[PDB]
Amino acid sequence: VQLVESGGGLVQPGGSRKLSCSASGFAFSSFGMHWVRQAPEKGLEWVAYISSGSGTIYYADTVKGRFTISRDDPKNTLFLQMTSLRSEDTAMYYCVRSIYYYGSSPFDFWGQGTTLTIVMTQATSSVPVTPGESVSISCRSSKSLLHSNGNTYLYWFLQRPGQSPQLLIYRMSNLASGVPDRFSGSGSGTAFTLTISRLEAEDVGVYYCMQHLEYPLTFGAGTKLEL
Amino acid sequence: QLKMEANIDRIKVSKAAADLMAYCEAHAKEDPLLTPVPASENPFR
Amino acid sequence: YQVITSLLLGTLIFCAVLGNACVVAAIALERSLQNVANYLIGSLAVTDLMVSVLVLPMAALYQVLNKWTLGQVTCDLFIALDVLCCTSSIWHLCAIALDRYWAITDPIDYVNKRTPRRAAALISLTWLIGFLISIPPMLGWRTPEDRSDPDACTISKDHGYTIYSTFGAFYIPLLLMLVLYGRIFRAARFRIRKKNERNAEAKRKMALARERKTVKTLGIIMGTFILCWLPFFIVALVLPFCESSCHMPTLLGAIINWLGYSNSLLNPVIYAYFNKDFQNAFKKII
Amino acid sequence: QLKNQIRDARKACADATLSQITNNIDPVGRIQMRTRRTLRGHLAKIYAMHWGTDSRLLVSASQDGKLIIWDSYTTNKVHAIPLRSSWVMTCAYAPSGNYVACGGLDNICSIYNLKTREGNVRVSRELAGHTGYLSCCRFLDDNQIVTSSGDTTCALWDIETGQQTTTFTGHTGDVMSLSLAPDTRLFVSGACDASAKLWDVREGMCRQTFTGHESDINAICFFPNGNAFATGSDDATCRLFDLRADQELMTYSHDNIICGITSVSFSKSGRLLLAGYDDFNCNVWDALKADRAGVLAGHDNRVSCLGVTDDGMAVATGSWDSFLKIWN
Amino acid sequence: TLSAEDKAAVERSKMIDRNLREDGEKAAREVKLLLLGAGESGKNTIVKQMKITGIVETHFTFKDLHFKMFDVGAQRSERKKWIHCFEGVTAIIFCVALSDYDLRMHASMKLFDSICNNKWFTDTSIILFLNKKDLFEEKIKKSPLTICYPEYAGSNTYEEAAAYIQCQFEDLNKRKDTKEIYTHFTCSTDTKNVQFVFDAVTDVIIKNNLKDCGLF
Ligand SMILES: CNC[C@@H]1OCCc2ccsc21
Repeated sequence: VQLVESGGGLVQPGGSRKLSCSASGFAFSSFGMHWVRQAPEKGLEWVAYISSGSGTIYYADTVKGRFTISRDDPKNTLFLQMTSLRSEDTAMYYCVRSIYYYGSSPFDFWGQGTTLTIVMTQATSSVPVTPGESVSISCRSSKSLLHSNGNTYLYWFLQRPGQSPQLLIYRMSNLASGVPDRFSGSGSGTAFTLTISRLEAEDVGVYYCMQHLEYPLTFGAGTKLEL
Repeated sequence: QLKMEANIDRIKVSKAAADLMAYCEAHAKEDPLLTPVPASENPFR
Repeated sequence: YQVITSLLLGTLIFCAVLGNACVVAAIALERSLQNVANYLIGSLAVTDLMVSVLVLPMAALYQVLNKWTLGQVTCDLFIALDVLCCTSSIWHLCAIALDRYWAITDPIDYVNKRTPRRAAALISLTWLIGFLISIPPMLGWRTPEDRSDPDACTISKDHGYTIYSTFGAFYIPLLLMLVLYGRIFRAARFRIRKKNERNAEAKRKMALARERKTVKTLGIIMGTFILCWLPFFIVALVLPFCESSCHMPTLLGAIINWLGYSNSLLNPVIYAYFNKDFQNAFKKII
Repeated sequence: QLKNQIRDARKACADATLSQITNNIDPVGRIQMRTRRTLRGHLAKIYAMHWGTDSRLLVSASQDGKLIIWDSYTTNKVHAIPLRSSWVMTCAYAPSGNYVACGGLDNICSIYNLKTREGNVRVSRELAGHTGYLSCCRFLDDNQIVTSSGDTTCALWDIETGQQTTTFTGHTGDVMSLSLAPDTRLFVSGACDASAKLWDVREGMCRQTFTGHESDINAICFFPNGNAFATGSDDATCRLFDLRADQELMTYSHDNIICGITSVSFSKSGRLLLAGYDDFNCNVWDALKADRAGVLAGHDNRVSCLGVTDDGMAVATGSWDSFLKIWN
Repeated sequence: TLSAEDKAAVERSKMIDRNLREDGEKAAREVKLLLLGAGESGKNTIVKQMKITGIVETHFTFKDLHFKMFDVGAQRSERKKWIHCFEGVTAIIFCVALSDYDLRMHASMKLFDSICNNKWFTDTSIILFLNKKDLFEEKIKKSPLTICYPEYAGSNTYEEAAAYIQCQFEDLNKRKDTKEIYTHFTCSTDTKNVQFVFDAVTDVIIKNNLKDCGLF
């Protein structure tokens, strides 16, 4: 399955630009839709969300109204209406897919991204690694993420340098599919860490720790790993 | 055909019944349908 | 003396509220009673309870107390609710007749396109007619005659109003029901007409049964709807004209204007308490 | 001729009834089984259901051309799988939570992949090898599927090959039910001849025959210990049989019930079993005391299928009214 | 429960319900017909003229009315365990070949009686058909008919014989106040066979609709 997006470029401040993400190989009419933006030097920042058939549409505080959203089931074409851009709106807008029910794998498959020009904090920005050793990264949350249903709305994301990120562990205790089946995590309320067992090649990247308990969809400050 | 089923290992029903009763009495503590579990730990509430 | 009138009126109001509530309760708690016809019957039942609760007790007060002692605004409220509820309780009968006629005259409509939107359209239309009839007295057209004296909570006696209301509220439904149920009668008569000797004998006796049952049903519906109103409207149409029957007996007028209310009690019986599906549902839920 | 000797051995090996042993055991009294939720999505009558492996999901397949996947805790519908043939009489949930298979009057029971990179359910392998309708096609592994047909033959398959590796024969009538042992090593089935035969998967031929009914059978289940099973037919007679002793143990019947059965199941420890009768009621019976533990109302037409999760938290019953009630 | 996960979950459940409701509405403006009969009674010719690996399906269109005919003869199984799927069908089309009286038609009689008086098919009207009247004509003018059943003595006229066949077929149903049967003669080449089914279906719909109003 493939997801491709367009609409990027340069627009003068105060202008308007239309953003799209073409669909192929799947049913857009049965999937949600989300948008996450990342600064060229910062972490991710969520934008909006659309349920199936645009039944529900939320936004963040800073994007409430000024960036409206839509969808097109018959044509499988995505729309992002934008106007009056400023300097702080430039980021990598990532065509992110997801589904929501028991057994879900939200944020599983990601698009390439577009080039257009509860507080969560991560302990350490950068940690060197060496092959064959074991290194762990910890994540701390201001408020307990355990909800009444027992589902810990914690996710860890890894982005290979220069490539779209993947889902690695969702719910802080369940392992995503397609992973090398080595990573693991454990902890308790607001006390969590990611344990890498027998680190190997091609594991250099950036790990992201985001909340989903409430709905501001705020991410961590970033975690860099280098050889 | 009929011969192979005709010659089978057969036991008395007594120890079979004893086995069923033993398993039933050992796990009778774990029939959430049977023993009324307090509502603090049933997620259908 | 007054105690007997009070108890009788209380019994009637209790019966009205009970029947109109039970019908809606039975319809609203089952899934086998939610087709278009039964929606129409239930909506008619709901308008009946409105009339009962909001109008019957005040009218009983006006009767036993023998005067009006509530004020001009209250009198206008009462007369208004009376007109609207009793005029939307009439036209639902002709709406139901129209439904049955469209069911019998062309099956292709009955299968290919029949959505529960039609019930809503018809109910809205009937309440629209009620709204149209009851507003003119409030807007104007009221006589400047004195009404502050006790027991003056009567209805305007303008000739033009008392002819326009009478036609547009009772007589047009009479013709509509006459014509539509006559055509249904003709079709239903056509279908029945259109060793082996015993087969013929069975055919004849079956036909004799089915040519009598239709007469009975159509007769009972027509007879109730005409007998429970027409005397009141002919009375209300003759007296304002040429001061006819100057010594009009008010004791008879009591029955004349009690038939219109009694239609509320009578209506649910013929339309709802005969359908086999309602009988079975009532047996089930009880 | 050997039948007489087998019957003589059967009557020689049986000496006592379970009632004698239970007579020293007091019953567990009355338990209050109250509904918790109600599932309302189906229009036509429903025909099957299969509990998940994590005690939270189930599927049900109906005649309106749809089979549907629920979340049992919040009553949220998650999957709607459109069909090809409006005649569907069976359904199954894979133990690994990956596949669902269903099939009816057309001589097939298809295969659906749930966890797909596509993101939508597709048909993978159309298994066409019978000359009759399929009453039940369960799952052994993620790669071996066992089908039972109205063709008077139970067929063990292999999804990737597409062709049946083994075939089972031996029923004069047509089988309508099939059940698996916990160890995935044996399985049993029964047919309209009122006989149930213990089928082996290793060598592919039956071992023993179980009789005692006089009508067609409707559903069966193993005892959770992996040694016994109980059966249900249209004669209002649930019967209990075990692998080892090869005998009749307890007859589950009553004088005030005259309608048939449609599905059966056991509780976690096997203390009590279920039976959803034709009078649109269920009936919990003490599996040892052999007395009616309670009766469940809630439907109107007729029970079609029921089951209990692995952990014992829940039980869900289905009926021709197209309503699923979750009990506790 | 105030989290995006379960809000999205209930959103998806609501839309699944709405889609199912729309589909269930769409698939009800349609008349379903159970085409039943013996194997060599002339079903296939019926199929062709009407049109103008187990259960077989069929589709129509005729003056703004949609039919659906199933064929349940291809597979041989326990009929008692798959017949209840067919409740709510408007009419049953029973196809019979006339020529085969002397070749069987007794078995057709036994099948007709079994299918009409079903407890699950109590209130469904029956359309009948009679095929291959030509070869019936040649057979009756070549050979007598009493060999089929000696209890009948009468002329060798085709009219009397055909009338006796019709009466014998029609006298089987035990209940008549709710169920009525239509007959029809076909010579394997007719342009007036779809019209008979259209008229029978229309009559069925009308006689049912008049029942709930209290008339009929
Ligand atoms: C007695 N209630 C009915 C009321 O009586 C006055 C005239 C009129 C016209 C429509 S309804 C109505």
